[PDB]
Amino acid sequence: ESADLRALAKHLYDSYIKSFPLTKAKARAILTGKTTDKSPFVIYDMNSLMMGEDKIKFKEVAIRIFQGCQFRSVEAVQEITEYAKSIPGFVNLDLNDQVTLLKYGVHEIIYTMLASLMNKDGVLISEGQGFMTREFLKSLRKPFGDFMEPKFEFAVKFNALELDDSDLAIFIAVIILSGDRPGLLNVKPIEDIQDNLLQALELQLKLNHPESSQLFAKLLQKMTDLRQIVTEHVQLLQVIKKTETDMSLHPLLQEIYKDLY
Amino acid sequence: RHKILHRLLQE
Ligand SMILES: COc1cc(O)c2c(c1C(=O)NCc1cc(CCCC(=O)O)cc3ccccc13)OC1=CC(O)=C(C(C)=O)C(=O)[C@]12C
Repeated sequence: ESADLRALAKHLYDSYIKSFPLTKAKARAILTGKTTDKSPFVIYDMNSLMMGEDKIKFKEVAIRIFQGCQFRSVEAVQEITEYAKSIPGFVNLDLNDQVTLLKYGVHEIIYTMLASLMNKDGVLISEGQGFMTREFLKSLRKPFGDFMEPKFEFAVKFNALELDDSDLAIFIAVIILSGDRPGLLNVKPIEDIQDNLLQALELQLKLNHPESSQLFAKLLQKMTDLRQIVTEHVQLLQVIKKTETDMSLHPLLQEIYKDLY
Repeated sequence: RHKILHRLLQE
């Protein structure tokens, strides 16, 4: 029944709204000026960064920004975990599998959602109260510059797909419910849940994007792209935590990364 | 391990 599939899409959309404060729609309203609110403070260099500390925040610059990125990631992992628990069937899974699904899925989700807050010139930060330029971020002394730029590369391509928050809610749920994550104990219930989510996604894209018949197939590909970009991200992280003497990695990130074979 | 993720999940 399609009605069941549409009600599921709607349920996920409503949960998505409750879990993620700054949506792509709200992100775009800010980036376009549609909102009469105070525009976001623009951080384009070391100087502007210093000036906007009190507007984005409620050691050298490179490490300073890397640290900030970790804090956002920690916060996103909590929001993503909350959204995951709202996915029908998720909390009824074995606890150990819930953790595994999160361990391997959160960062692919972070990459996906970061796209909603970016354009070719920069990324919205601090719930849209700040905007840091891509040029400033990629100029950061290596290996930090190369740490940032990859997210933007993905976003520019992903954004060309023109998904909205409604499409994203299901896309994200499908990713979280991947039954091929290393170490899963009860794969069948996960795959059953994902197969239904996939049908919901396919219907969603067919109704919401009638003019783009290839969107479903392209998103399935993005899912595989995200794993590759994640592996590279993890590797890129390994080098930083062992070459940068003063690199405290947040406890949550350590947990996630530890033994991510 | 994953004590934090466990906490968040049963939260
Ligand atoms: C340029 O990014 C940021 C710069 C930045 O200055 C900050 C960011 C981000 C931010 O939103 N981070 C998102 C983000 C996260 C990761 C993941 C890296 C860590 C990991 O998950 O392994 C990679 C990215 C690449 C490009 C753009 C944004 C990326 O979010 C922040 C959180 C804080 O609590 C801060 C504080 C209190 O100092 C910051 O200082 C903020 C305001």
